Amino acid sequence: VLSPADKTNVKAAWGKVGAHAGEYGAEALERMFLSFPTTKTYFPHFDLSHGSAQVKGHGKKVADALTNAVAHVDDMPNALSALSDLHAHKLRVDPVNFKLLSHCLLVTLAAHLPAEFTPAVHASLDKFLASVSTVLTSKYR
Amino acid sequence: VLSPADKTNVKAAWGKVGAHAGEYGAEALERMFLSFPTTKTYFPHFDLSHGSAQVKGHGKKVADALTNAVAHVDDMPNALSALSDLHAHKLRVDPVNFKLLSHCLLVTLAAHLPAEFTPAVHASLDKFLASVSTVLTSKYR
Amino acid sequence: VHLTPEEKSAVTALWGKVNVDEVGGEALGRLLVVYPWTQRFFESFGDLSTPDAVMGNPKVKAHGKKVLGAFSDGLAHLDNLKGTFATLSELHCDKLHVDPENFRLLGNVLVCVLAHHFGKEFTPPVQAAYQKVVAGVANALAHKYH
Amino acid sequence: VHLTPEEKSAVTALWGKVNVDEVGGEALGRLLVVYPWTQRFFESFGDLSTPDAVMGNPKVKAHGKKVLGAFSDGLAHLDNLKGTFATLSELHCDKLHVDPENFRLLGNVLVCVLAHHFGKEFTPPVQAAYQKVVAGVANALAHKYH
Ligand code: HEM
Ligand code: HEM
Ligand code: HEM
Ligand code: HEM
Repeated sequence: VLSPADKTNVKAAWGKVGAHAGEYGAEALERMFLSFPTTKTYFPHFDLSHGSAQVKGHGKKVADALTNAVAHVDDMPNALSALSDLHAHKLRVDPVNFKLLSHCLLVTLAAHLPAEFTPAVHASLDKFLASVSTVLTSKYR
Repeated sequence: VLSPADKTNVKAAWGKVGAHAGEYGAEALERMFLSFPTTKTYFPHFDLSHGSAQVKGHGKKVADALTNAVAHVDDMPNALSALSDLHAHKLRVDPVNFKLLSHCLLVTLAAHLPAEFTPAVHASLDKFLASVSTVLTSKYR
Repeated sequence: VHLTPEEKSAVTALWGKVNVDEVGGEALGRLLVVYPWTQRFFESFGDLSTPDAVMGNPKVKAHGKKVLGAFSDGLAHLDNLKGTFATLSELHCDKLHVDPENFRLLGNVLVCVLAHHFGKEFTPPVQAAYQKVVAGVANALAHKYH
Repeated sequence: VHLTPEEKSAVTALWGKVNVDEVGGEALGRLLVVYPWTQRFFESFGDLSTPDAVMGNPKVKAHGKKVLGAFSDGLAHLDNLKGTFATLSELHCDKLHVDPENFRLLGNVLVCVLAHHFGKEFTPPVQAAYQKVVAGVANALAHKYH
């Protein structure tokens, strides 16, 4: 599952991404909006535009929820609940879309964080987010 | 998640599939082996042949583990553990392969069980097996 | 495609045993019930909240006829499976932006429904051939994500 | 493909800044570490059990050179992306039977690695173009499941 030591590569890779989590969670919306245009469908009320203050304002939100997960990770179920009813009850996001933000998020740790982004850590971050999206998709299953 | 009432459509759809679970779990290997030839890769030691006693003998096994899950469903983690280390530690099954047995299994409840296979139940069986494969794939994540 | 003379025929021969107008939609029905996000795209459409109110949407029964519609144009035009569909893919892809794997859920459930209705005669070599058309019709509508 | 004059160029211009022989394999390395089932197919290969013993498999470093190999034949033959690859797809598909979505994990991680190495200059409109080649190289090797 998410083992003793994956829960350490993430407590730590996020450790150092700090004061920035918000510029990062918005650099990764930008990247998902640009590369997989098919996700634009949901932010019809966003300037999915590049300086856009809405996407900048939402990075802060995706990044605030990533962190509550990094903290509370031995129990995502509980903490991420209302983002797992909103995403799955109120908005109906096709779950293949979590795979892809999941990936732009990592193309972002990657591009802002090179020495801490070792291969073992590239696996734990990935294991971490494959778990955020399983929680995010569960009123589903 | 797997709600009060999905756990009832499965306790019941399996209820009636009984004395047969074994002819069924082997009709569904046959179907996955035939339609998605790319799974043959793992049963190199099987006559993935049609009367084949090995595939008939394994239906019994896939069907024996489906049932322990149907019973113990409020806690798959625990019961399905050693099938979730064997599948993921010892054998390394690409997890896209659970999606597909998952589907042949349902093309099978379907073809042997028409009146109980209502649309609400077609959803619970699917929700049930999307959970067996999440448990089956977890040393992964 | 390819369909081997002998796949070609188990396929061609289940199909005209097929009540289109009421299969077209046991299928679209079942897709918005089993796979809900798909609902996002049919709000032009009705109460879609409890399973009974879909399978009896005269509106979900109607669009589904259009769609057994084009499996038909495919089940036999298997030769460009690619060009019978240019317009719909233009339609489904750069118009509604359905992600391409909702294309496989649909042919996939269509098979659960071909099986639900013909029971024992959907032997497996006979399903195996439908996973091929289907995976074909789906590689076709998706051809504009390139 | 398509690559718009202007995608074409952000792409063509990261690539020869690209140390193939040692990217080819930070990528195959990272694939057997992040996505393990892929290991099943390289037991012709060595100790692949702790991450350090892969990224320094002279044998995982070697096959990976072959493979930045054919992104190269693609990164520019983007015109049949489809025929530069017939043989390898014959190879990958009806020979080893790699399921086609392990094709996307690989171009996907290749991008994590294009990004890890060029940092800030893998702007996003510049990644967006690589998800296109990649999704292209992957629709190509998979073309025999039809
Ligand atoms: C890492 C995975 C994700 C996390 C952690 C996440 C988190 C969040 C949070 C915290 C909010 C707002 C919370 C609140 O206001 O109560 C939100 C809103 C939203 N998310 Fe996500 N999200 C994720 C993935 C996705 C994906 C893949 C999509 C694809 C459509 C998506 C679409 C949306 C939309 C449309 C909104 C509402 C936007 C608005 O109307 O303001 N999210 N998300
Ligand atoms: C519903 C999901 C599945 C269940 C419940 C299941 C269950 C089982 C069980 C109980 C066994 C033997 C248990 C034992 O001997 O201790 C087994 C063996 C095996 N399973 Fe699965 N399985 C599932 C899906 C799959 C899939 C998708 C594959 C694809 C390769 C697969 C491949 C195998 C193989 C290769 C073996 C060992 C065969 C042998 O060497 O004898 N299983 N499975
Ligand atoms: C075999 C796969 C599919 C086929 C053959 C198909 C075919 C069609 C056809 C023929 C139409 C109407 C075209 C016309 O009347 O001119 C249509 C409309 C539509 N389909 Fe699909 N479809 C498929 C899969 C899907 C999927 C997976 C979705 C996802 C929800 C979807 C969503 C829609 C929507 C929303 C419309 C409304 C048309 C519009 O408002 O422009 N379809 N489809
Ligand atoms: C961009 C995607 C990929 C490309 C371009 C690619 C390319 C290649 C090439 C060029 C070779 C050697 C061909 C030769 O020397 O003649 C090869 C071999 C191989 N590849 Fe791939 N590959 C890709 C993805 C994958 C994936 C996802 C897997 C899954 C594990 C895989 C497994 C293998 C294996 C096992 C071999 C050994 C060759 C053999 O023993 O016949 N490859 N690949």
